[PDB]
Amino acid sequence: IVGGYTCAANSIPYQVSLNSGSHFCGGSLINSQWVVSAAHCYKSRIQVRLGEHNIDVLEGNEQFINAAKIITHPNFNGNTLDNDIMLIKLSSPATLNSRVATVSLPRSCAAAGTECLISGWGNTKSSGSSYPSLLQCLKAPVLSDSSCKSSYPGQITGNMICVGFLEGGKDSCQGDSGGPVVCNGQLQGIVSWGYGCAQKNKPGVYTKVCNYVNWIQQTIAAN
Amino acid sequence: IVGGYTCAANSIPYQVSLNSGSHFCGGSLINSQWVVSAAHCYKSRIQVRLGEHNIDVLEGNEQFINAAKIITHPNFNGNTLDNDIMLIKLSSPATLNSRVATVSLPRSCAAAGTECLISGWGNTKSSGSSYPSLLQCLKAPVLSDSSCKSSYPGQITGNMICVGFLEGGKDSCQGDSGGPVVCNGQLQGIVSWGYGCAQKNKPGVYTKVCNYVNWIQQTIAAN
Amino acid sequence: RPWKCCDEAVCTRSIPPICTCMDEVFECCKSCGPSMGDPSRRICQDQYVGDPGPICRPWECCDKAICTRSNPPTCRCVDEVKKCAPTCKTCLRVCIDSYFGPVPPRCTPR
Ligand SMILES: [Ca+2]
Ligand SMILES: [Ca+2]
Repeated sequence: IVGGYTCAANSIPYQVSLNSGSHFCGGSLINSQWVVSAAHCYKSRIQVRLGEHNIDVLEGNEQFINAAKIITHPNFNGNTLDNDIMLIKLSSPATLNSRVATVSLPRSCAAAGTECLISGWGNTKSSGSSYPSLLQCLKAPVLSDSSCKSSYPGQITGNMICVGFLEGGKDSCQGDSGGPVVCNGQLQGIVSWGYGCAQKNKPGVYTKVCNYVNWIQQTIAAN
Repeated sequence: IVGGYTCAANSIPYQVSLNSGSHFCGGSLINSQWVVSAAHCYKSRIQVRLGEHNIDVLEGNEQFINAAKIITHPNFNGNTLDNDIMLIKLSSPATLNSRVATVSLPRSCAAAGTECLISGWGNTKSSGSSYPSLLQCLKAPVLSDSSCKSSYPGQITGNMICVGFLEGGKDSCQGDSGGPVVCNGQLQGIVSWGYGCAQKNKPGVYTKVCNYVNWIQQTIAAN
Repeated sequence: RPWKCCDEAVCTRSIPPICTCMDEVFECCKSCGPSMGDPSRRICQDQYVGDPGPICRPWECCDKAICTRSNPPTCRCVDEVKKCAPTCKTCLRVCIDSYFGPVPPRCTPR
């Protein structure tokens, strides 16, 4: 997260860290046994770390649960990143408490202008490298599909939305992928891609979750 | 062409496409053996395609003739686009017919306010990108020299004329260069450059053909 | 990398980033193909793991671009900056470079 702020410890209880030796992507807990993330974050072995704050220091409230099933959207395209969504079934259920909770799926798509909260342990600099130990938070609005395609001509599918600031300075970045974009208690986006980070007229592009609620529920029921 | 309309199949018989593998510039047939275009469209190897309407689909009425000579104006200025004109001598005489016809040179200069027809296969968007497969057409008036100079302070020479609308919305664009601007059956302009496409107070700037009839005629006669 | 430079590197935000260059190409990189939509828009389909590298064009972006109308065209950005892009050859501040390629993206949308 570039240009954001340190979230209060555990104030984003649905935020999870995807680890295979080290942190490589984010994810969202949507069920006691299911996490939703970005398809491009796929790995044959993933360990989900819940209730995390400082990924570099054992603090006590963490839960390390391994992925029992990893299902990438059947239509995912690695080059276009269309359908960049994936579901992870936890080997054992996650114990729900004040620091580890689920986030709701969208009841309807977000309208342009909706203020959202984006979070993650990704790069905090638009120039260089600066990886935080503490989860970063960012307040950002969903942008119109028009200025999005304007920013990324011929690259925005119907399953993508731009969230952020057209003037740059605030956006998600490397390490935040698969993480959440929550608006009014609903998971509207999944950190996916973008041209660089926090660049002028180059907002972040996210998987449009509201178009995947059906796929998410049918997959969970069938597994 | 931005804000225009698709011309009628073969309704612009003097319009040609300059292809070096892909379409990159337009041209105008003025002789069975000569095509006039823009100097900045120069390439050591160029194939002239006449009788074209849909450049992506063989239709049966087109002729593919490779350039045998490519003569740029001696005083062409690469940094200002001054004297932006060029002549191409086809390796073989084009077969003249209803689909392939020549356009006459100007008997004198066109007066401001005169409506002309600008055509080509260049972009059709003033912001994004959308390249047409079918030849586009546009009706536009010649702008006064004073109006041309004010919108392009210090960059307009006597060998350039503005054609279009100050309000923007309609104009030529990338891919049209070298293309024709005919008024009452006379070639008066050649697509050259501009500030953006169809932008407000930035009409298209065209090479002024009524300054080069002698150069054209003498060049043809000596080659 | 599968490219010396790339003006439009689509990169995932994972660690490390997975990038692909969407720059339109003509002569063709290992695998050259068509970009979504217009099959006439060729691109290198090679993905690379890691930072994408430098941007081919001489400016990060440009609001005041003046170009010839060929395709691809040649453009010169007259934007006045406090510092040119590391890809600008002549920085006099303003960059006088005349880049041959796609029209530069705008810094400010409109
Ligand atoms: Ca911890
Ligand atoms: Ca044809």
